[PDB]
Amino acid sequence: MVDAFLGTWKLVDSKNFDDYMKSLGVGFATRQVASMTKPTTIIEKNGDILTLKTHSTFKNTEISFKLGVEFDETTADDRKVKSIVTLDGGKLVHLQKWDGQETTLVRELIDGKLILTLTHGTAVCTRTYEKE
Ligand SMILES: COc1ccc2c(c1)c(CC(=O)O)c(C)n2C(=O)c1ccc(Cl)cc1
Repeated sequence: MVDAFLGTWKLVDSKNFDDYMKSLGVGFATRQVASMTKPTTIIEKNGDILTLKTHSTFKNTEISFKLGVEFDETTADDRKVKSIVTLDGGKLVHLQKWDGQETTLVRELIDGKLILTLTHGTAVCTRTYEKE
């Protein structure tokens, strides 16, 4: 169920996040800081409204959305995008669109870990979170 995503998660592993951030035009100083951060992700629901918070020493974010209903988003890196989050093959798929560009933030559960795959063009980052 979507319910298995709910709770508090902490970053334990990251692969190619710098490449993903470069692909979005994030500056080197921000990449440095964001590269050494181990955020906490909190996923909550109220009926069919899901809230996803990420907290770190660098930045806090929060979005709320209904699955399958588009929303306007200002991203952590300050892009203004058109977004939708759906459930697809048991994965939470967040698609962001802006200026004819796209990025996906895909979350899936494997062996009790939450795996976040970030794709922007060629750049693919994988980040693993464990349950708190
Ligand atoms: C579209 O995708 C993004 C954007 C920003 C992100 C992340 C993923 C993740 C990935 C995650 O949630 O693990 C973290 C940690 N971000 C930051 O905090 C962040 C904030 C501001 C800037 Cl400028 C750059 C990075």
